[PDB]
Amino acid sequence: GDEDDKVEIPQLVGKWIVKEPVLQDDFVTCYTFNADKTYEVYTGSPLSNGVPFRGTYIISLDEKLIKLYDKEEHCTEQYHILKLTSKEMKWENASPKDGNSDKRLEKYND
Repeated sequence: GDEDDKVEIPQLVGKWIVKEPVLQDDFVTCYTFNADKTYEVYTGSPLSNGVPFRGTYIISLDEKLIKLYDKEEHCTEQYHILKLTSKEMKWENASPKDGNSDKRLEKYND
């Protein structure tokens, strides 16, 4: 489709469920970035989900790198941008030292 299978900037700010592949312990998460402000995530839910996380984000084009920051601004995750499409996002771990997670975000399949 019309510019609709490429690394668009605004195509990030949709919903994205991490749930492909999915972990054990019934761990399930959706990232929801904002257009140019903030992010939300949630991981855990052993019994309920009602206390989200939210923080700020940073991108740069230099080596197509993206690093999210807490409400204590001390970073928390860093991963490589392989590709973005309408319904595909590939966050390569990139830093096998820090503990980042290489899955395949395939939108939020509500």
